[PDB]
Amino acid sequence: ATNIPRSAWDPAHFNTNWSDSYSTEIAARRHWPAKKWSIG
Amino acid sequence: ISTYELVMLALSLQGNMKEAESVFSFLRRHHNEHVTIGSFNALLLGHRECRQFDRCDAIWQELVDRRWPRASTLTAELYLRSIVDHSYTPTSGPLQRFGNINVVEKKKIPLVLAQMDDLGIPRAHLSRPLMDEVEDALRKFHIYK
Amino acid sequence: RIALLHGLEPVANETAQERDARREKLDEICERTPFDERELHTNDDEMQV
Amino acid sequence: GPFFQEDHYFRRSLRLNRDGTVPTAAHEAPLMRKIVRLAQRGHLKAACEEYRRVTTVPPVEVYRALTACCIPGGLIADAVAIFEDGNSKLFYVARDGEVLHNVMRCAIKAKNRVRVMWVYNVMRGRYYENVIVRAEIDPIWRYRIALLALEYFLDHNCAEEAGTVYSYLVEEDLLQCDVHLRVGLHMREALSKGKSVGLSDEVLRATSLVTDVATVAPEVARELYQRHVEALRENWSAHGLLTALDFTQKDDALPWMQQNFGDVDVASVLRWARFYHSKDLMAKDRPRYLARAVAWIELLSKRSHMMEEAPLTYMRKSKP
Amino acid sequence: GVHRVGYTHPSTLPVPCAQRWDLRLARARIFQEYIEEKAPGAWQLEDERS
Amino acid sequence: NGSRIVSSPQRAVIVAYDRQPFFNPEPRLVRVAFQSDGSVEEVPLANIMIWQRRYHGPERTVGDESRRFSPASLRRYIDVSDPFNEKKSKGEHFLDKYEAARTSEVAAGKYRTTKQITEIDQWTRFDVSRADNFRPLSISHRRDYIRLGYMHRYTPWEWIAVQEADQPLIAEQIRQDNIGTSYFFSLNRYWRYKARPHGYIRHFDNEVRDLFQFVDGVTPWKQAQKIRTYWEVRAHHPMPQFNRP
Amino acid sequence: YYWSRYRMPTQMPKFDGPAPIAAPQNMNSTKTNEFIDPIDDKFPLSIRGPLVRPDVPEDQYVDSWYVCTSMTHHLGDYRPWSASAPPNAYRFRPYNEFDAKGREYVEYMRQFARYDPRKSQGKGQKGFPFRDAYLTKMNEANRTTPPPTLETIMDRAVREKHQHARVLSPMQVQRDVGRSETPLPCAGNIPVDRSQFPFCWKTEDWYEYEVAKVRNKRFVFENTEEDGIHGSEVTYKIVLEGFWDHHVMKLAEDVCMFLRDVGRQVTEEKLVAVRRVMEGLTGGAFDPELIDFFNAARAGPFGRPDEYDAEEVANFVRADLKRLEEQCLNVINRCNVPVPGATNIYDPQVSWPYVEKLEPWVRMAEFWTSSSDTSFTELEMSTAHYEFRKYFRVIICKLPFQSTEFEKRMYDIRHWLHRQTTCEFHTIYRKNVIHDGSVFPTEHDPATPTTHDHHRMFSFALDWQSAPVNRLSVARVLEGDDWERVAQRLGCSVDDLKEANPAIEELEAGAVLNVPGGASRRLTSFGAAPRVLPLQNPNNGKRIRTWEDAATVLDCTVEELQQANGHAALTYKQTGENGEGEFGPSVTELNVPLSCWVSTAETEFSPVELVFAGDTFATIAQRLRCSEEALKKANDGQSDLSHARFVRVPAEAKAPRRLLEPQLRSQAATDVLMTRTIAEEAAYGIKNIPDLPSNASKFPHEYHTPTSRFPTTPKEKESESDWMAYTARYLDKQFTHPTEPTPIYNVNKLWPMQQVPGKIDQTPFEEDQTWLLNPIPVQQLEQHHPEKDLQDLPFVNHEQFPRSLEWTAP
Amino acid sequence: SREPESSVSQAHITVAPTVDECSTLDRRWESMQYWFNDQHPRLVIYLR
Amino acid sequence: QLQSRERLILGTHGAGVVQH
Amino acid sequence: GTPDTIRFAWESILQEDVVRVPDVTAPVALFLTLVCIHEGNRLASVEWRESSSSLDEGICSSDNTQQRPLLALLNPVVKRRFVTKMVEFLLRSHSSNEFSKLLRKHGLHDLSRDVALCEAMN
Amino acid sequence: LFIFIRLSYVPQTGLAAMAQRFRRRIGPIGVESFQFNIPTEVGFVEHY
Repeated sequence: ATNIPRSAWDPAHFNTNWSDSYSTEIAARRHWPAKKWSIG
Repeated sequence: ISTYELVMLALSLQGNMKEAESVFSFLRRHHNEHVTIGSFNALLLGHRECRQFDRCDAIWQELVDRRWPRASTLTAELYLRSIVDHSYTPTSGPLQRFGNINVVEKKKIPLVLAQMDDLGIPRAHLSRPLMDEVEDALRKFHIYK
Repeated sequence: RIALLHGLEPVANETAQERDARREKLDEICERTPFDERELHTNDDEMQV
Repeated sequence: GPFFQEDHYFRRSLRLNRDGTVPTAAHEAPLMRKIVRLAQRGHLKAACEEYRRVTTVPPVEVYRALTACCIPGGLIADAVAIFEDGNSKLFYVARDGEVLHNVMRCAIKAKNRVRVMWVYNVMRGRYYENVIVRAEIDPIWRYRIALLALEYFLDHNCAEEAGTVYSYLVEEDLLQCDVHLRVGLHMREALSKGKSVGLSDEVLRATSLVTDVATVAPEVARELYQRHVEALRENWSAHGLLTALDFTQKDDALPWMQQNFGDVDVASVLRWARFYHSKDLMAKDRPRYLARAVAWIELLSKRSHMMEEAPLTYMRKSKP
Repeated sequence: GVHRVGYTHPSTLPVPCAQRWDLRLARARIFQEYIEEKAPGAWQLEDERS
Repeated sequence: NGSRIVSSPQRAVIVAYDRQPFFNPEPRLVRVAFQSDGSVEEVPLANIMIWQRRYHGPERTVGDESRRFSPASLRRYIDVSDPFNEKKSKGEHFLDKYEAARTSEVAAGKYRTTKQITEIDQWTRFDVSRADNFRPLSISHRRDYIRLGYMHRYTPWEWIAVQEADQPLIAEQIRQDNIGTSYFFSLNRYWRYKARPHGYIRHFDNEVRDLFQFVDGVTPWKQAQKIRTYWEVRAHHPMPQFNRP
Repeated sequence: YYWSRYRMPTQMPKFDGPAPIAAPQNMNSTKTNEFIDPIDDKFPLSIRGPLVRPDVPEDQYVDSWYVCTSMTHHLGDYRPWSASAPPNAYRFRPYNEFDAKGREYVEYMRQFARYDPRKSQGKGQKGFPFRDAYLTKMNEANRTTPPPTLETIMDRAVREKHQHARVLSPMQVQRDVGRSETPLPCAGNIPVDRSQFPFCWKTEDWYEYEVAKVRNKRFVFENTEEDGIHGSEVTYKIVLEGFWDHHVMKLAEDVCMFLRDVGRQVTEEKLVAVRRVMEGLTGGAFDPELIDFFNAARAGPFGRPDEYDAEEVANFVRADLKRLEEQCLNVINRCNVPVPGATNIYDPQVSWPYVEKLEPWVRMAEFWTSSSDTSFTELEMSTAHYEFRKYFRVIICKLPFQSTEFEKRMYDIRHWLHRQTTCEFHTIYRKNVIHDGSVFPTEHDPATPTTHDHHRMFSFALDWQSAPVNRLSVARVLEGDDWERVAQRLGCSVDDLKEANPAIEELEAGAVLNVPGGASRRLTSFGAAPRVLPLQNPNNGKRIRTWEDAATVLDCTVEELQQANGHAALTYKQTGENGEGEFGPSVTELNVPLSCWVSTAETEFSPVELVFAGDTFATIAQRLRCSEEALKKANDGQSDLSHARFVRVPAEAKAPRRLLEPQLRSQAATDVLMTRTIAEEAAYGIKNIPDLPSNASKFPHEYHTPTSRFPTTPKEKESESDWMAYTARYLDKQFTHPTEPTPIYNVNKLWPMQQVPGKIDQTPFEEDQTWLLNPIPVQQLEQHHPEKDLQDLPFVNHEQFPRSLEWTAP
Repeated sequence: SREPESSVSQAHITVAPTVDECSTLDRRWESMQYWFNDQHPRLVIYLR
Repeated sequence: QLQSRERLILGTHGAGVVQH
Repeated sequence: GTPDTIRFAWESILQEDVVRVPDVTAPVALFLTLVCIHEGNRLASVEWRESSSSLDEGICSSDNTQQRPLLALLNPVVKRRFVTKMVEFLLRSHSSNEFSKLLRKHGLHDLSRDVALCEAMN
Repeated sequence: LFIFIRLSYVPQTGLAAMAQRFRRRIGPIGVESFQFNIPTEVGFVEHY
């Protein structure tokens, strides 16, 4: 039908769960502190 | 049936596809044995009018699926003219640096002709002005091995 | 959970009489059926009470 | 290139001579005789194994026979391929009306609505063949193939596509090529005797066709009226749409018919539906012709569809 | 042992049944299989490593 | 009956399921218990329907629990020695009594481990040249395209459209078919547009009959006569025959 | 120029510095390594540890080309080990349950527990059950579970009854020291099945299992009719080839998201279509084409032809469309499920489509580096191994319906693909191939049997035609014919012959009739009869003299007479009455070409039938498909058959035996090849030419045909068959039993090698002596295989394209 | 502007019987969940 | 299920993140 | 007693991948229902042959049935009144470590060591 | 049960004519008693 599909421009087709470009590649490269424990 | 198909064709030359496809819904859901191809023609004309060149192709493949009713040569002309008007429909400025893109919507045209050959609607039984752009597209996007 | 459980889901083409019949139907079991506590999920910065 | 020796060897020989003719040679004539004789006998694979030795171009009759053999078995596939091998590949030798007629027959016996239309499509041609390569088809052959297409389709109830082919019939005004073939023959009789000839409505109504087709007028019209009044009684029935057919007035039947379904020429529908596989129904199976030409007029005439519509139901409009 | 390859018709047995050499012949007909006849019976080696 | 006989949709609820690709192979038998009386049987996920609540997300079947807004939108704080608040008292304990007071608890470690939220991750040049996780409709605006250090992760729709249009479509990509296979002609079709068999000799059946015919048509016995065997000449050795050892 | 792309936008680095700290600037005798970092290396390992690149999932690094280093495909942007694992994943395991071999084998045991054989069909090596589990199930002696030793029962009992303490299974004994191992393992009560575990099996089980697994790799019907993920109609496996696996790892993500957005739209289109179609299905929504296709059958299930209306086909098409929508919406649901956060394209169960890895083509090659011409040793020691890699990825779109428009959208990724990356499209699409009656007949065996001679070498091209058989679909009417007599002659029903010849009402002589394919007595073209050409009646009334005479009386071309006629061509001299009697038949008759032959019943269908052993005329009618009364009428009225050896089958038979194999190539189409050798053999009188000397068998090992094969079978004695016949003829000439009493059936001693009957053969030997003591040679010269011989050696193994070695050809 | 075509099963769905869905109830080919639905059973409508 | 989507995601030009 | 075409149509119906029960019209529906009613009046076990809770009881065999709530069916306002008079009887009847231990093994250690108090007070 | 084998057994002609009409399954669909409609699987590569 449309050579450029619907789901890409359609705001009605916009993901309620579109988790964006910097979001995951930022919250991923973190490493939460290795010292949660006083001893370990 | 002529009244319902003219309901559709009047809405289709009005531009009110949101009402024409509604008529078609009532029909398909109630009297599909009484839907002929002139009503699908009303759709392929009205979506062409409202530039809904996605719904146009949707119903063309719908009809390639449902080979009942058979697509009159007017319907093949309708859809091909839709695709050519659409492939001349030009994109925006942020898209128009490298070329006029919807020229690619002139790629299905040969596949349209294949589905015509398989639906039994002779391509020579078109218009010559429309066959002008279509022979152009066949030397544009079409090649033999 | 209980609504899909016994199948009291809302219906696309349902009318008002069926709607409120189903409503008072589900009210009967919900108000009488235990409320599930393991589902009680504490979100961000929420107090677990 | 990929195909270098074959393509350039083909084209460095075997070209159309300025006489406009196709390259038919000397050493391929006996092999062409072998092919045409075998295929006419019906030995399809034998003729095909021999065709496998066609080095130069075959004359058109070789394709005529190699497609002709396919008719009884219904080899639409083998037949379409025999057509395409000369069509556009061998200077369009295969683009001749009788080869198209054979392949159309195969489409009939294989029961192929889409192959009937493909063959009518090659018949219609385009500019490239019809003008550049000048492989056109004689208008009488155009008409014979078009009548075969209509005779297939309106016998196969394919109303939309039959109406399409008849649309081209109307466009070319070959509706009357039947009677005109009849008069051209009648006059090849008069001229062969040595008598001068004449072209007018007189010879038109004078051919046997409209003489015998004007007598069936009450028979066809009564049937048409009765079919559409019992259909409405079936499905409202106090009135019909159909105008007054003057029953006992056996004269005003066909003019009443054209006033009733003026979208098509019943003069040509009745003179087409007369023959039923080379069998004159109007001499032998006259009720068959009656229910045959009636089916044909009811399908070719779009107005017939209107007054044969069903009672649908009425959708009330709506607001949120 | 030195056994004569014998094959009895589907007519001699008091129950007819399609016999396996005839099936071999039907298969070497369908898929154009050359039947090498000097193929000795004592040489049905298979490539163990493979 | 052959491996199953399957029926209409009938409501159920899951009482036992394993996400493990080992505990739950292909296909993943959903051990379910239906709504009629609670009959427990294993029916795979092919015969299950979920009440989607959204058309997109990976888990459509749970809602969208809205969370509390913060007017201090960038002023939140997160302890990191325990991010997940696992170190808290949810109930007063019987060991709560021996608790030495907040005296000498000088630097209550959580108060000195909590971070404002901005701190945990940095917006580094990878984030300033970060490439997208979708097919961008156009990057004309991308004046940071190449000199600034960016390259798209996915060719944009626009340049895909250019690359589709600029070039044709081969007619041998459609594979229409309504007639069937032509058993007799299509293979013996014209010698130019012929189906050259390829591979072994055992596929050249027409050409080989042809080769026999040509070779007999040219090669005379008055030429193939003299051609000797090895034995027909070896015959005249003083020892033409001696058994191998 | 083309040298101007090689320009530059800065100013250069200026060599205005001194050597950095501890750079190896050459003093007198410092052995200098320019490469090693002068500080960061000598910095002790007690501090720094042996890391030379971050501790981070190795799939983030790529081994550089030309640089003995390793760089990361994302340019130094890192994601730590804990991004390559589930949250809090134990040892960063995929599922915290088991390790790399624990997962696979828990899974094998589970797949076996849910294994179904009627479900395994049509699947490749995936439907193959557990090799060890299926085998331990298959074993015989594992059917019995040995009990515990009675001493062990007494021992456990002296502990439990007498000694008043319970014995525990190892999973129950608390081996722990400080904390109590409670709860105990729930396995503390598993049974013991010698039929399940331990894994015991037999060897033919192992072998047949593994080789069957191996051979059935390809036999994958990828388009089943399953629900959801295993259901498809057209499988496009686009295998993208790239020089670097990171190129194709990201390329496949690009194309997989492109085609997920495509496939989503194309099934959104097809799905709205299907929905609006299924929308209003009832007895008032249907086509005549579909009824005429639903009811184009001569008989069905009720013992009577089925009439399918608009509604019996309505439920059919609605069930089908329910199936298609279920599969389509399963697709779309897989097409929305991958999100930027946790998209897993290496598992289809989550995503449509899924990028299947393909093991890379890898061309490791030893090669010298030195050009020393004197020493081979110093070339050898210089051997460097280098690899031409070419990795791939396979995108599997299993779409349940072929959409040429989507395929159009797929083909032009062939252009927007990335750099040094290409695409092979595998399409596996369901089709319809018709089997059909006239042309591909399921007739009885012929009368004449096609022995091994008809399938010899080059018989594939000389002795056979290219099937199918051309059957003369035009039948000539006999003079005194009837309407039902031509049907009783052609094996058709009268009305079906009417309907395949619907242009006639009453049959006149000399006409041609279209043979319906439903006819069972249709004759092959050019029947087996060499047509006669007698010189009894010319127009002269005495003899036919010239040559073109036969051209006209036979209706052929002159080169079909003068080719087919070799002998008479040299005896007639265009006159004939100078025909020399050395070739008798050629002067009195001129042998007809095969091209003008004619076929009829007595040359095509067999007049005679073989009698079985237990054949009653009831069974003869049941076989040759006529009436027992017709058989007793055309068989001189015989009663019992064991008193005959043939049977006359009258032409009333609908399914008659044919006289020769209808596909066989008649010898005439081969004489017309050997014409000039035929002509010269006739003209030069070669009675024969011997191929071997007359004493050929006196010397066994000199004369070995390029066909001759080993072990060379010995010449047979009288009755060496078995021990009963051996003692009967050879030891006790007066023994009671003729031979070991033999089943009247077939003993395929030579198993499974189907061997030529009438050929005296050996079986594969038993005693390991006869191979030592046979005359069998060893493979001395080069070692060829007809396919491998293209590559000419192992070391120089050639390949046309860099395809994967695990390539699953469509 | 057209919505994203819902993934909802319009085929397996149990929908409220309109007067113009029961005006044809004696004619439709449906399954036994359609006839034996708990919510709007349709066999009881047919038998009444 | 974004609230007031018919004015925000559909008809608010800048997706509700951009202030014009 | 039935032509082989019907059994062969049956094996052809069955040898599929996912065979589906096709939809029916209501005459056919009710017909089959009544068929099976009469048939389930035959094929049932005696405990299900007269009074059962569903049509395939006494017929379906390997059914993993989940039937543990027997007291939960009871109106819990009666079970409160039930245990109020049962557990105090237990508490005053015997003194052991056979209720403290059960509380401890189900985890109720707070109640368990205190049950030990009343078990020493017994 | 005979009603069932009626509701369910789709003759090969109907199966092929449904899958060609609505699933665009290519290849002709035969109506003569000879023609056996066989759904096969054709696999090939198209490397450009």
